[PDB]
Amino acid sequence: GETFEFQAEITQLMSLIINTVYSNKEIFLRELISNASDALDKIRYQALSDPKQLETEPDLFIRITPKPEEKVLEIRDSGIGMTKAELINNLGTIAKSGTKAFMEALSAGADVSMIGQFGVGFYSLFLVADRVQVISKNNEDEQYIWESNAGGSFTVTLDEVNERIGRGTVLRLFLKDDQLEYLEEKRIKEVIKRHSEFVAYPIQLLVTVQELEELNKTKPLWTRNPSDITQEEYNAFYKSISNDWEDPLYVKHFSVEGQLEFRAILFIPKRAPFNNIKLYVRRVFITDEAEDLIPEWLSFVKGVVDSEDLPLNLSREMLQQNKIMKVIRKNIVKKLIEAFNEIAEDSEQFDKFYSAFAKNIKLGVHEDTQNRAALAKLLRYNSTKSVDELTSLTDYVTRMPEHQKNIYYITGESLKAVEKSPFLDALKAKNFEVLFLTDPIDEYAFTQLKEFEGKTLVDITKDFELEETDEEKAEREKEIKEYEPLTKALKDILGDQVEKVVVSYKLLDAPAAIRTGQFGWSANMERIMKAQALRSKKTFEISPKSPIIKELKKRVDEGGAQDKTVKDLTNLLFETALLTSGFSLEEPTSFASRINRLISLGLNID
Amino acid sequence: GETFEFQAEITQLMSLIINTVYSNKEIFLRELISNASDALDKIRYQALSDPKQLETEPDLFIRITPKPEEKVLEIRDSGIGMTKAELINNLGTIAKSGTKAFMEALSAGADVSMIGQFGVGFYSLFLVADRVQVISKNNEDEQYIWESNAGGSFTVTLDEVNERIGRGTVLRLFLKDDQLEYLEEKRIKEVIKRHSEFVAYPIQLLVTVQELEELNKTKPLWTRNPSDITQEEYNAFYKSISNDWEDPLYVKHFSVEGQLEFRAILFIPKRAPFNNIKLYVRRVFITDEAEDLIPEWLSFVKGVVDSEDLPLNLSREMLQQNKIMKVIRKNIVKKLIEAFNEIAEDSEQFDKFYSAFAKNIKLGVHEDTQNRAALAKLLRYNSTKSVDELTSLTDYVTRMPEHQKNIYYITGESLKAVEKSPFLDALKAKNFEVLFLTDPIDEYAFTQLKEFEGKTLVDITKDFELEETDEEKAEREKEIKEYEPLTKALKDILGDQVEKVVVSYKLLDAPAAIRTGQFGWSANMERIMKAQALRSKKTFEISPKSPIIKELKKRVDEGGAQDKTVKDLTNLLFETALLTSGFSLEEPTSFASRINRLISLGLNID
Amino acid sequence: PQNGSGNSTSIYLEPTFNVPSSELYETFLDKQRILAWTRSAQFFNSGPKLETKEKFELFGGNVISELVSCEKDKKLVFHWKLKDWSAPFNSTIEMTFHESQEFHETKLQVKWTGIPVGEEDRVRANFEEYYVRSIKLTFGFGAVL
Amino acid sequence: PQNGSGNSTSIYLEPTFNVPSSELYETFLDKQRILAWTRSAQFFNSGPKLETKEKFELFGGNVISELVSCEKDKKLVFHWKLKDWSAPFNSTIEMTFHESQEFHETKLQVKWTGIPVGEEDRVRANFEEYYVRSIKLTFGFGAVL
Ligand SMILES: Nc1ncnc2c1ncn2[C@@H]1O[C@H](COP(=O)(O)OP(=O)(O)NP(=O)(O)O)[C@@H](O)[C@H]1O
Ligand SMILES: Nc1ncnc2c1ncn2[C@@H]1O[C@H](COP(=O)(O)OP(=O)(O)NP(=O)(O)O)[C@@H](O)[C@H]1O
Ligand SMILES: [K+]
Ligand SMILES: [K+]
Ligand SMILES: [Mg+2]
Ligand SMILES: [Mg+2]
Repeated sequence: GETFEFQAEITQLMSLIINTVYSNKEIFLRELISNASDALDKIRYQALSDPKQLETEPDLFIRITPKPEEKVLEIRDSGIGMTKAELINNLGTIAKSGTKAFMEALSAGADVSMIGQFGVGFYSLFLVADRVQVISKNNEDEQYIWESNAGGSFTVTLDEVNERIGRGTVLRLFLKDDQLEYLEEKRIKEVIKRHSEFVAYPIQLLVTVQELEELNKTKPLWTRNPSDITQEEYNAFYKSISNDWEDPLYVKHFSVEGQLEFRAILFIPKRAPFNNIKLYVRRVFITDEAEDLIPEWLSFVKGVVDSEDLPLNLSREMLQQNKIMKVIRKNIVKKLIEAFNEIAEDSEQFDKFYSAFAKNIKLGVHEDTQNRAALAKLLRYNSTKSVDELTSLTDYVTRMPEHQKNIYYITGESLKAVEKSPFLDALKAKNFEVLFLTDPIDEYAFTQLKEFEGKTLVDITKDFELEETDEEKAEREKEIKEYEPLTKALKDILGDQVEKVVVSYKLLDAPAAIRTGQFGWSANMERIMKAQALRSKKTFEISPKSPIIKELKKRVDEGGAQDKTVKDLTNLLFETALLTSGFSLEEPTSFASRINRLISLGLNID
Repeated sequence: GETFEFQAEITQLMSLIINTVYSNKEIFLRELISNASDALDKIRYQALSDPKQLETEPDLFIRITPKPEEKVLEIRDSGIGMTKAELINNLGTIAKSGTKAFMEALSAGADVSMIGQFGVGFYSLFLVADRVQVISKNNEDEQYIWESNAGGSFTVTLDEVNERIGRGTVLRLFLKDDQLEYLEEKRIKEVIKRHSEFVAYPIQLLVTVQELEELNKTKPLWTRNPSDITQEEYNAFYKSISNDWEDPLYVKHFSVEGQLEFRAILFIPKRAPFNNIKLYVRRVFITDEAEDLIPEWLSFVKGVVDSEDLPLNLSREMLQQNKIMKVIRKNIVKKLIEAFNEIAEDSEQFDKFYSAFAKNIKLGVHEDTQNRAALAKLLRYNSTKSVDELTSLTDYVTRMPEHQKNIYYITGESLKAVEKSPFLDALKAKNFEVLFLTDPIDEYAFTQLKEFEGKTLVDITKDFELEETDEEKAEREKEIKEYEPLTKALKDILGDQVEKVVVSYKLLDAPAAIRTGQFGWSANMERIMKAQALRSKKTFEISPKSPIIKELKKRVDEGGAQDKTVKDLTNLLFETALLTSGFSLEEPTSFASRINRLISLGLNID
Repeated sequence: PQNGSGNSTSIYLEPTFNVPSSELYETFLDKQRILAWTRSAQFFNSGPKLETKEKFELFGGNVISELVSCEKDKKLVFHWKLKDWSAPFNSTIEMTFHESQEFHETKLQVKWTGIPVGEEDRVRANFEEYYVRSIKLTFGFGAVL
Repeated sequence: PQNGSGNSTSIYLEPTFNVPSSELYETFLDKQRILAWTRSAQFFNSGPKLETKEKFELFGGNVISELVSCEKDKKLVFHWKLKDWSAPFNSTIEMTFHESQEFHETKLQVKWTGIPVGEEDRVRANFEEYYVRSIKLTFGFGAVL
């Protein structure tokens, strides 16, 4: 049949590229800087083979001249310029990118990496300007004027009224009557500090005598090796990409090569607020809203990620759905895991890192399942054998005796409440070290880890058993049946307040305590669950070596198992041990009333 | 001078509309289904003036017949069809939309609202197919075949081997080898459920025995009259926009017809989900990631919003920044505030709503400001006069006596702890009702409201002044200096644990109590801050008419200010008041040691 | 062609609960405890515990389930079906207990078959909220974050 | 045109604190209390409290401030400056206290001037983090969730 080639409606395609492509209208300055940066790379590539190309204009810069009294925003550069044919073929044809043809015509192995590769970015300036008056000047051609008003046609006239420029392009933009905000000083600096901050060429701005201020003093550090970058240069780079007022605590600058080539300079701040990772392609900011690039628990670090093979969107405000994100996501976590190990090699620097980001390290143990063992080696806590200095899980198993097969820990509201807890005297007698957990997020990480180097994590607040000699067990079991009438007597008194009352030999000084049931929320976990603004079984145990419990043993022998006077004490002793174990005290008024009655007895009043 | 019209490079523009736009590849089905919907609207508009247009085929449907044997995804519809001239101009020209031209030729007062308005949605099928064979058939022309390979030209041949369809278009999509996932039943139904679920015309799918299943069975309700829709129809509509299994609790179906006309059917679920509001433009799902659409505290509300005059981009996946979504944000909150008032008019319906979204309503009082007073009418709490049922802030003021000028409340960990708190008896003597705050988010709402109908919110756990007469104030000042040597004696014992010891007459049944102060966090607030996963001052008060404090008054009269016995009872009474006021003990071990001493002497243990 | 429905599919879930198989098995059978983590239940039998071939509605009658086979703390088979589904559509949930005494937990292997192809993600997104998270929050069978 | 710099701008903040105007006034002057919410401070004078015409560096030395004028619990005027800022840029921040007796709070009206146009939003977002929320979370002068 008849074969027809594809066509395009020019009067309707222009409205689509301008109006229905970009979400914001301030990106027009980003593209005109990118076009000026590409033009400066073309004249620079020719300067390496011929130095006479820079005789007209020796300096390479991008100048922005706002004119409020004339409603004109001039953007002048000193690039290669456009000849008479380039103003019609490259600039006058939609989807025609002269920069793309320049990258394909150069020799294989060139160091230049230009930005423009689509051919429609120039038409973005009409979002804020009705008519443009682009003026060009090439070394091999005269000076012309490219005037257009986003209509159906454009006009190219020989420049005979404006000033004679040496080399470059002068883009005169007549801004709209409702887009005059881009004539101010702060608005221009806001767009440059957001999209064109790390341009390799100086961006000059004429501010009010008249002076020129450079808006890109800070140069990108991902174009240099980490071996020739000083520490102070990383501080100025961190204070430029982020609004923080403090220097970064640690810097991780790595570069992945091979199939995927991308560079990233990740910074670790000195404090936590309780995205941050920017994306740069062709030295141009793309987006910072890619939450899939970095995990949520690891989102406390800042920095940028430079790449050149990412499939950018037509609007260049984001990138397409691709399988490269998880590849970069893997290398970011892999390098930050090693970055934390480099901080762990030091003692004073890791003290500031762990005291500022203790939550983030413990959240990764709870959420991530691949680096859970690597993050467990970074945890630091207190213990019975380490009261002042924080000890690690690796140093814990080194001090474990040959017979100890489990890692013991304890949770609580504060450190002073767990250091004198009635559950430590049993393990301290057996020389078993017990870790101290004082933050609400500790138990959320120990519930997922459950094992470190083969050692099972055991919580001493929950019910558990310790190994002992067969001679000692035969002496304890015969003592349990002696206290059997006493244990069953305390069950009818407490009722359903506890699951059961059993004799415990893990309590030396304390008269009694309430344990958990080896399952569900512990004493501290239920306190956290009932305290979240946006969001079990217990066992009562007594110590048979305390004078209080020994006195209760003879009371049931004389027939006082259901005595009224003993109920005022066994109920007070039960609620008192609830405070030591960390359980919530129900009806505190009744607990205080029974205390006030004993205080009255101490004051000899009825 | 020399005027030139804008041009467009075909071989480069075709790539910019395929591999640079449409970041997701599954949207090709969303465009072909929509293009079939516009064709069915054109033949339907002609049926109103000529019923013979539907005599070639009376049924209006969109059929999808997958063929894994030949790797072809066929999409057939019975729309208006395209002639030989329309296959070259409307289909072969970029940015040329024959549907947009049909809308401009509609008669005055038309009701049809077609989708296609750009002219590039057809070319999206090349993301998953290397070549397409569009078979069209119109009533005014023969049956032709539109074939192309996404290159630089297309072929139009007269159909001589395919089926002789009556009317419509058949699109043979030869899917790519790496895009064969769209040949399965599960993947096709996933795209229709996501994008083209609410198409007005039936969408048929050939499921392999060959049988047909209609995918768009749930018709949209925003087109119908809200007064004509039954309750069961809203339940079936809620099961489609959301994967929830529970029926919606309340439905708010409104329509604004001002400058920005849009429909919105907002649903209230039965359980909290701890976005949810979808955006539709002309029966097509646009996006569900609208930030400014709905506030943060209101995210529990579900439903959809259907508008027409929205700035869709080239990809139709997001809205342009035109400063118009804040108007929809105002109307959504305006109608949902009134929606909550209609639920409040019903007794049982509001109990189910308040018990499920208690924290959501109180969260709005914390952050939102313009509707902070409106959300205060929805707050329900318990009190001394409303122990069983809940009461609102409006009914509280109605029961306030003529001499009460402040709203009294109390925070705590649980309801049983605050119902018998010693801070209530001061207001119960004055017959003042005191609200009960049992949730961690309660104090965050009262700290931002601070007033209701002119009545100041006063927390009784904090320091406050209760009105008294001159006959009683002369008695209190006469008794304060009598206990002045005792209050100073209790200050040296506690030291820096409390700022001062003040004789308080707001304590009747309790010997002593502790308040934080007038400013800053309360007793319950600091307990919540020290218990969050992502995350003070005390004033001692004693009762001058209690038998314990009066017995301590004679102790210092005998030179017992530094006595050894009074120090044990003072620290015991101090830490006991920490439990009743809502504080946490510095160390429960030491508090239990003092109790175990009183238990020992209570049993005559030497 | 003829009008009909589509084929079915199957999914596999493996939630871990900090509760022994003796208590977790009674969670899906005790009517007084089923009403806790569901907040909506309709039992048609006066028996306190669920029996074989016993139908009951959940979540306002939208979820229809029936216990078909069950072993002592080891097996649980239910005939799960949604009210929105058509007549021929019916699914079967196969629950297998994998209690591990080393960590004091139980990983409930759920082999869910018979669900439609268009609802394999709907019933899965709600299972981690109405069956997994609802039990871990009402009875506290593990930390939720 | 010669190479230089730009002009300056001004902002206005009024965060509400739950602290008396007398106690909040001592927070910005007591050197031992400044180190609580700043975590890094270097004072050059021997006095225990800040004095007029006294320079001090904050946050590792990048924030250079100087108390130039102050009234009794009502006014606090400083000279805020960043190490990254140029030499002629020397901002002046004024703190005016307004105590609310009926609500028991203090609205600290901040009249900040002398800020560069490029660093306007930088010092505004960090003021809510290094000054507003840092004091509310350290001394308990506000409920932050
Ligand atoms: N300031 C300039 N100086 C010199 N040549 C320029 C300038 N701006 C544009 N050009 C030329 O005009 C062509 C059209 O560029 P443009 O329409 O902006 O798209 P592009 O930059 O080439 N590709 P993209 O940036 O992805 O849209 C460029 O390829 C250059 O050859
Ligand atoms: N299935 C179809 N049946 C009949 N005519 C069709 C069909 N698909 C497309 N057309 C015609 O071809 C034209 C080109 O449409 P298309 O390229 O898909 O973009 P559009 O739908 O017109 N606008 P948009 O959907 O925003 O991209 C339409 O305007 C119709 O006139
Ligand atoms: K161009
Ligand atoms: K077209
Ligand atoms: Mg460009
Ligand atoms: Mg289309």
